[PDB]
Amino acid sequence: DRIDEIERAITKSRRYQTVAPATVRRLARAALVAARGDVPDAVKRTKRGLHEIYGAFLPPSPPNYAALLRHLDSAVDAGDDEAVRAALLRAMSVHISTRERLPHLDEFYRELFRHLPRPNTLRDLACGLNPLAAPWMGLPAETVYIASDIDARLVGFVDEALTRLNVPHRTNVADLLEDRLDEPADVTLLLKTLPCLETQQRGSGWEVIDIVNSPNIVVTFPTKGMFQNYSQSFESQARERSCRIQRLEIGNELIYVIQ
Ligand SMILES: C[S@@+](CC[C@H](N)C(=O)[O-])C[C@H]1O[C@@H](n2cnc3c(N)ncnc32)[C@H](O)[C@@H]1O
Repeated sequence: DRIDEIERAITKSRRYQTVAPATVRRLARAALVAARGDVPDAVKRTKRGLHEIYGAFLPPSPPNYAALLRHLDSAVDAGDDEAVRAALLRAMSVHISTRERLPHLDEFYRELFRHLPRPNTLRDLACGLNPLAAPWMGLPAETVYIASDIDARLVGFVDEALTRLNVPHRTNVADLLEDRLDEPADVTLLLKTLPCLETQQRGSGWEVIDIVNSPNIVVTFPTKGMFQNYSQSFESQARERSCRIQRLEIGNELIYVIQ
């Protein structure tokens, strides 16, 4: 009853109107217990929690996805590869995380796929605007891109972008802490995701790595003593499980390829 109330307020006329209901409800429940039953404060907690796991990386108000697509259409409808790339870089820049990787985008994916097999299916979890890269990924023509995140509009825009790029795909609104990860997929990307999962649920990071049905997994961490912190814990945790891993560092991103 009080959860629906919190949800209604979270239909945030601002930053959170389209966040996955599964996510709002999970955060709202814990917020209510933490708030001693007080809805207003529970609403505050939920919002602050949403900002930490999602809002912090996006604009104060919904991105102008219509303009971004417009520009993409112009490039594609003109058959100009340069314009398409430009329109994709501009779009990705709206999301803080993808923005951080753009300065080393080509190097990042060129190197990454040298340590991965040719994928039949690529899964991108907590994807953000990363799927807009890919023309940079040199994927086999038939590869199906499966992308998911916690906001319907963001994911919807990713779907439209992939459609314009003629990339076989399937997009969903999924919360890594609840939704299933049993679908088969050759490679799964978990770029700059673990730190956020840890903040929401201790130990969930490696739990996801453990259950995700993929023999190849990429886990990255942002480095901008951040490198120190992330590399030390992940590696000790990997060595504890005897996970075969290969480490790389491109741009401000620590990279681990898990087989
Ligand atoms: C630091 S970003 C990285 C985004 C993208 N993978 C990239 O590297 O360019 C974090 C993303 O994780 C996502 N996220 C946070 N919590 C999530 C959850 N519980 N389930 C799925 N995605 C989540 C957010 O929506 C946010 O886009």
